[PDB]
Amino acid sequence: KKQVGILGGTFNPVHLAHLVMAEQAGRNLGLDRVFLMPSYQTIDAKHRLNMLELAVEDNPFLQIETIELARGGKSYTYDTMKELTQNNPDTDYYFIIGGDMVEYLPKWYKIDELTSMVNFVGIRRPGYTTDTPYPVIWVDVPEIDISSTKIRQKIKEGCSIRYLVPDKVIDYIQNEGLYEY
Amino acid sequence: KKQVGILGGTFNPVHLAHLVMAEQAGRNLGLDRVFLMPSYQTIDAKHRLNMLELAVEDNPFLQIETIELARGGKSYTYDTMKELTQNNPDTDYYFIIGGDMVEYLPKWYKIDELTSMVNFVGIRRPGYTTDTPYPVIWVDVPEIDISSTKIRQKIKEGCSIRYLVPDKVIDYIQNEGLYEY
Ligand SMILES: Nc1ncnc2[nH]cnc12
Ligand SMILES: Nc1ncnc2[nH]cnc12
Ligand SMILES: [Mg+2]
Ligand SMILES: [Mg+2]
Repeated sequence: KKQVGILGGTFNPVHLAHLVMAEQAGRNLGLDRVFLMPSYQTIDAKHRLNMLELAVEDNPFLQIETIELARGGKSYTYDTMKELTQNNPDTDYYFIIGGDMVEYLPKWYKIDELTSMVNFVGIRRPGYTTDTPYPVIWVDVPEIDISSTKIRQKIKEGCSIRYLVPDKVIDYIQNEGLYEY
Repeated sequence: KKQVGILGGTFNPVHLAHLVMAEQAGRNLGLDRVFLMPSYQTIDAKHRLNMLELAVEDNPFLQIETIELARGGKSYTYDTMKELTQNNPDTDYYFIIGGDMVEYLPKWYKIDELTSMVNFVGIRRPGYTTDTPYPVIWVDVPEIDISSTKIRQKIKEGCSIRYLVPDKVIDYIQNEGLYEY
């Protein structure tokens, strides 16, 4: 009986806050490992995946779940977790979301069933409340106020992203000429 | 005429927020480089300095200013900047502080003279105001809610510090058996 975390996102590009959130939530709960799960869709997914793999490269605790990139199309989270739980029927999944996202959990397709499928884990964040419907358990993570949009904006404006983004990922962005449009 | 940033702290231990604050403040202002300036004083300074040098190792933009470790004793910031400006009379110093510290600027010894010596740079932070006496100019930095005390507490409790602290610094802490008391 495995316990596995999932951190979803576009990861466009992956950055330090993704790594801290995944490692801290998983390690604090004592999960076996945490997967960063890129969503489908504008740069090609191969790039997002290469950067993701570079970012988690040296750390067996963090891995990449690619099922959403392969299946494409609709991708409601319920459908994804339904495939993952059928593939891994003895795995307890811990679906990690930022405290800010916990509010929109009603907008989630078949959130009813989804909460019976997986364990939602909220990341306590300043400003947003620790209250919600649905069974969410919470974990404390140092606030890291970085977002992929912020990074892309900094790249577009020609500002530094060092330490906000892993060195191997910065090198890839520059080698492939990403985000400078 | 050089423009040089200074980021003071105990750095006990150095961590990701120190590196982001220093790099972002310096790069956003277009400074020539930024020095992390460890204060005097309980682990020996050699350790704090070794970790600092490991942390900035691969980045010519960030350096370590050791004058406070060498002079010891009182160490009012005014005295330190007085020595540094006499040593480097054509350098304009930019003294970087967190937005939270800008409030206590009156508690600073000879803050009057100190503001004529250097340029204070405040780091805009959530919660704390962008108002103050004294001539402070401000720079935006992604909020990174890490502190040396937090890290030490995590080490003492046996929690993960990966990504919160550079890999070379984690290795040193573990190699020297620091902070696990
Ligand atoms: N929801 C998200 N997906 C991918 N990257 C992010 N960075 C910040 N938020 C993100
Ligand atoms: N004032 C400070 N000095 C050294 N390390 C810190 N980490 C957070 N705040 C610090
Ligand atoms: Mg299984
Ligand atoms: Mg000079």
